[PDB]
Amino acid sequence: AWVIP
Amino acid sequence: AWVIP
Amino acid sequence: ADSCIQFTRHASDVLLNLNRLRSRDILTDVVIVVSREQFRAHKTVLMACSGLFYSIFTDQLKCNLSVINLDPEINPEGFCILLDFMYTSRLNLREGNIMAVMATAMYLQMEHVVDTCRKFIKASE
Amino acid sequence: ADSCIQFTRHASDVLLNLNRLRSRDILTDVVIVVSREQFRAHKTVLMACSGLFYSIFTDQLKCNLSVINLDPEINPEGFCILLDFMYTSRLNLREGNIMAVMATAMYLQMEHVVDTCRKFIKASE
Ligand SMILES: Cc1cc(C)n(-c2ncc(Cl)c(Nc3ccc4c(c3)n(CCC(C)(C)O)c(=O)n4C)n2)n1
Ligand SMILES: Cc1cc(C)n(-c2ncc(Cl)c(Nc3ccc4c(c3)n(CCC(C)(C)O)c(=O)n4C)n2)n1
Repeated sequence: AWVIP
Repeated sequence: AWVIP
Repeated sequence: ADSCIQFTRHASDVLLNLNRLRSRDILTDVVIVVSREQFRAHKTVLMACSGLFYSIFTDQLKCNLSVINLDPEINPEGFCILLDFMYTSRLNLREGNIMAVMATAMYLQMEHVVDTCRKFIKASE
Repeated sequence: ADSCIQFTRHASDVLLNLNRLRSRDILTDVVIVVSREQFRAHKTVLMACSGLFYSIFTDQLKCNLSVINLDPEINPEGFCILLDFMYTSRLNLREGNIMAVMATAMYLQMEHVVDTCRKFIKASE
């Protein structure tokens, strides 16, 4: 997996 | 886009 | 074959077009009912994202239903957040909705979402 | 909302599961006929990948057909290679099939595939 898009 | 996978 | 080339953005581009079909109500084939709140979707996308929907739509009797009623304990906002995640890869996780989102993802058998919810709750403890 | 998190591999994971449904013939809803060769698929995936299929299945009469016959000039192998690309992001482009693949992608209105075929042909000249 999870990221800041 | 296009790559060698 | 072993000699294939691959377009990196293809899968993301397909998912965006499936979400555009959902937004315009094009070829939607099921209504999911959550405590009298109704949500239109494509059975194939639901099956690809959820262990519960995979089991439902592979059943020889249930595969033919146009309406599916969820357990009355399920929160409509939690379901809405997960349906948006299915069609976009983006999860709107907030302090005020995390408990309802985790409970809904456990019921829907969405393993990656359950795991992330658990990690975000553990960090606040 | 502006505060969403994003799972990087989600779109690719969804496309793999849609290809698994195609392989097992689960919830396929159309047969594409190419010179007496038949191919089963999901209308939504075809529409997401092709300008021609988007136009066909948004038509108020054609949206209800379970069989679509392509122009007799279309090569079945070229169509097969493009259908596999739709469901996997991988294109099996070879010296022996590139002319048939490019002609089929032009007919199906698949812009990225046409562009790459043109570049690979220009390199051999
Ligand atoms: C060999 C094999 C293994 C799987 C999982 N297969 C499968 N095929 C087709 C579908 Cl539509 C599908 N459905 C599906 C089923 C169960 C799931 C699921 C999707 N998802 C979502 C997983 C991704 C997106 C990676 O998040 C869960 O979390 N579970 C438990 N699964 N086939
Ligand atoms: C605002 C807007 C713009 C588009 C393209 N929209 C669209 N919505 C839904 C669908 Cl199913 C869909 N279909 C579709 C239509 C035309 C296409 C196409 C997909 N594709 C495939 C493109 C990707 C995958 C990026 O390769 C082409 O090449 N053309 C010309 N398109 N909507």
